[PDB]
Amino acid sequence: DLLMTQSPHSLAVTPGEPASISCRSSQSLLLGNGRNYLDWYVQKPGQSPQLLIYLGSNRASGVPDRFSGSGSGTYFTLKISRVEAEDVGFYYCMEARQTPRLTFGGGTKLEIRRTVAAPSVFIFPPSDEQLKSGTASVVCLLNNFYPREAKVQWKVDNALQSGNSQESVTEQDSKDSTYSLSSTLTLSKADYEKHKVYACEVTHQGLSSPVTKSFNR
Amino acid sequence: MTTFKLAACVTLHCTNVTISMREEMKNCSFNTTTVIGNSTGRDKIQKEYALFYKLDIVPIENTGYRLINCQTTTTEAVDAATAAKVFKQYANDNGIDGEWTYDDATKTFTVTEGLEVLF
Amino acid sequence: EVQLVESGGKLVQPGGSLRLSCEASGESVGDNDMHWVRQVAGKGLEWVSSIGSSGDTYYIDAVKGRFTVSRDKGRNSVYLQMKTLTVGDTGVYFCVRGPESGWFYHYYWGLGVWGRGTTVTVSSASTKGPSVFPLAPSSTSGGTAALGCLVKDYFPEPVTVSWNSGALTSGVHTFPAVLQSSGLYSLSSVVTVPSSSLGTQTYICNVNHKPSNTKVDKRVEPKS
Ligand SMILES: *[C@@H]1O[C@H](CO)[C@@H](O[C@@H]2O[C@H](CO)[C@@H](O[C@@H]3O[C@H](CO[C@H]4O[C@H](CO[C@H]5O[C@H](CO)[C@@H](O)[C@H](O)[C@@H]5O)[C@@H](O)[C@H](O[C@H]5O[C@H](CO)[C@@H](O)[C@H](O)[C@@H]5O)[C@@H]4O)[C@@H](O)[C@H](O[C@H]4O[C@H](CO)[C@@H](O)[C@H](O)[C@@H]4O)[C@@H]3O)[C@H](O)[C@H]2NC(C)=O)[C@H](O)[C@H]1NC(C)=O
Ligand SMILES: *[C@@H]1O[C@H](CO)[C@@H](O[C@@H]2O[C@H](CO)[C@@H](O[C@@H]3O[C@H](CO[C@H]4O[C@H](CO[C@H]5O[C@H](CO)[C@@H](O)[C@H](O)[C@@H]5O)[C@@H](O)[C@H](O[C@H]5O[C@H](CO)[C@@H](O)[C@H](O)[C@@H]5O)[C@@H]4O)[C@@H](O)[C@H](O[C@H]4O[C@H](CO)[C@@H](O)[C@H](O)[C@@H]4O)[C@@H]3O)[C@H](O)[C@H]2NC(C)=O)[C@H](O)[C@H]1NC(C)=O
Ligand SMILES: *[C@@H]1O[C@H](CO)[C@@H](O[C@@H]2O[C@H](CO)[C@@H](O[C@@H]3O[C@H](CO[C@H]4O[C@H](CO)[C@@H](O)[C@H](O)[C@@H]4O)[C@@H](O)[C@H](O[C@H]4O[C@H](CO)[C@@H](O)[C@H](O)[C@@H]4O)[C@@H]3O)[C@H](O)[C@H]2NC(C)=O)[C@H](O)[C@H]1NC(C)=O
Ligand SMILES: *[C@@H]1O[C@H](CO)[C@@H](O)[C@H](O)[C@H]1NC(C)=O
Repeated sequence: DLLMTQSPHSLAVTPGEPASISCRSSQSLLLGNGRNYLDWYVQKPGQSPQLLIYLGSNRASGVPDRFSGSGSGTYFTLKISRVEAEDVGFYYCMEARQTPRLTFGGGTKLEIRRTVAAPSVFIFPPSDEQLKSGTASVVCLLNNFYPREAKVQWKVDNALQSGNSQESVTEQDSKDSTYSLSSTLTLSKADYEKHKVYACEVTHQGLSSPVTKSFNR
Repeated sequence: MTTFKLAACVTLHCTNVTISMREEMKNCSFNTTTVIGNSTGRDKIQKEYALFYKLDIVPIENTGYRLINCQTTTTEAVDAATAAKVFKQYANDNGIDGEWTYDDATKTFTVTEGLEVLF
Repeated sequence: EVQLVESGGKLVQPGGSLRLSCEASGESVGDNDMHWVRQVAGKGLEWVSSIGSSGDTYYIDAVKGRFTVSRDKGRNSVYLQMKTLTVGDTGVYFCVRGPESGWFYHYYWGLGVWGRGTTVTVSSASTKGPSVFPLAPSSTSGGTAALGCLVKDYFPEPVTVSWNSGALTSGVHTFPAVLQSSGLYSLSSVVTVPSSSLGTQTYICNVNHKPSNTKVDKRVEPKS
């Protein structure tokens, strides 16, 4: 069948500066009417996709002139002349030459760059209420930091943990451009009551050295 | 009094023919409906396409094409200002609205419809 | 103004069947191509199927012979009957209004209208309501204090979390759900507030997991 290849998978841009994304088709999309059947769509966090460009180079209704599309045949490019915070999200190209059959590109993640922000670290022990039910979850929170890369290591009585924690990271805050991340260490009630000192150790670019939070059971 | 004309043309959306050579014909869509004159009420609009030649087709320079000879209809008035009111009223009674243009060199009111009502 | 509402998505055993719906409000879509496109983990898009105005249908090879699409112009709706479902069919399904069938060579304006989507989960796991535990403010300071609530061991998606019945949105971070090794989901919802308001403001996290008919209001108060 037909294949649509987008590049890059993701990029981070400083506000005010341009961005360029590339969609390449395995087969030509030019039809006898001399128009190229290639569209560009955007999907913002928590929303359904919405059309940006139709028929290769034509801006859709309501789209400002900062967005422009170019290219022909088998190679197309979407360019944003000046990136704003509101442009963060996922961008997909789509072929319609086989209408009613369609094929979407893999998509490209558009993130917004800002100054480095150190995370605010908090630690929450398990509640007695959860302990009743035989389980104990310890949560380590990294709040409003940038960039997103950060390593969280769990240590129980100074013993490094592995395989018993899971992390979840928010999408970039489309207003302050920061991230938040949670690391959850899950233990059984007995195991939790076998040890005393619990700590999460955070390594991030914005910190001059790793920060350790802890408590005693 | 002078005699004025009213050409009622339909807006055609023409494109190059697809892969198939005679490459001076055209592929062209337009809109059409059909109503009943005394009951009125209006009805759903069907679309349709057909093929013509570059000769029968004249575009308005914007890329809206039209026929070279449309449905004319004439009257007799003093100046252009009166035939304007008369012809516009006529078009509002017989369901014609669109691209109004007045060629004085021929005393013609070309109105492009983009639709084709029938009775 | 057209509005699309998909429905019918739910948890179904592998090999089972399920019927999806797309309801159109505000206009007739009878002469339009209608498309079904799925998305896994709110990321990536895959066109799945489509039906034309005249009832002609189109499918990808991976679902050919197993999925069947239909429509009801009197009801202004489209339907997707799925049988012998597999785990590879899990995902969110959107219904999209396309151009008028057969006229794309003259009039094409893109895919304008999308539905809200309906969630499909193919698994032999049982529906399970979550346990909600308070993440109470701790001796978590620095002018600003953080508190939250934990939604643990539920299945399937989705779960919705508001704070004070939706009145609190500033400083709220609701994390994406993470699949645990057990096969159940878990996520946390956190909020940062002025440290001075901990004594005077009530903080209640509102969790709704309708697949299990679970509505939970959790009071969050200081521990010591
Ligand atoms: C001049 O331009 C015109 C365009 O106006 C063009 O005619 C159209 O050309 C396109 C492209 O070839 C055709 O589009 C194909 O449609 C296939 C499905 O067609 C079904 O639906 C059509 C649209 O439905 C309208 O009409 C029906 C009435 O039939 C009505 O109920 C609907 O509500 C709607 O108004 C329909 O026309 C079409 O009819 C066929 O079958 C009936 C029998 O049922 C017969 O009466 C017709 O004569 C005709 O044979 C049918 O019902 C679609 O599958 C196809 O795409 C497939 O093939 C491509 C090829 O690669 C694949 O990529 C794709 O994935 C699919 O597998 C394609 O999209 C359109 O049908 C033509 N006719 C129209 C619009 O009326 C002319 O050819 C142009 N001429 C020149 C010289 O350029
Ligand atoms: C025969 O009749 C039809 C029906 O009237 C007519 O079709 C119109 O054709 C003109 C051009 O020929 C179109 O004008 C273009 O519109 C583009 C936007 O189209 C999209 O958005 C439309 C907006 O409708 C929304 O808003 C209204 C207002 O409140 C609301 O009522 C609606 O419900 C809706 O919410 C939308 O209607 C339209 O839908 C068409 O396309 C989809 C997808 O193919 C399909 O599902 C529909 O059935 C329908 O076919 C579509 O979603 C706009 O981007 C475009 O702008 C470019 O061109 C202009 C100049 O042409 C430039 O100035 C501009 O800068 C851009 O370059 C242009 O404005 C109009 O939208 C069509 N309307 C419809 C309903 O189809 C045919 O033209 C008629 N034929 C003839 C020969 O006259
Ligand atoms: C000028 O005015 C005359 C009447 O004064 C019109 O003649 C009428 O034409 C209309 C439209 O064709 C007729 O209305 C249609 O009636 C059909 C049933 O007709 C039977 O029942 C009536 C009432 O008892 C009898 O008078 C008649 O003789 C028949 O026995 C309906 O089935 C029609 O609805 C269906 O078709 C229309 C067609 O557009 C669709 O739009 C509808 O959605 C529906 O599918 C329609 O209602 C009316 O009956 C006629 N009158 C008489 C006395 O015969 C002329 O048509 C009008 N001018 C023009 C140009 O037509
Ligand atoms: C259509 O064909 C004519 C000649 O027949 C040519 O001048 C024109 O450039 C063609 N249009 C497109 C879009 O290829």
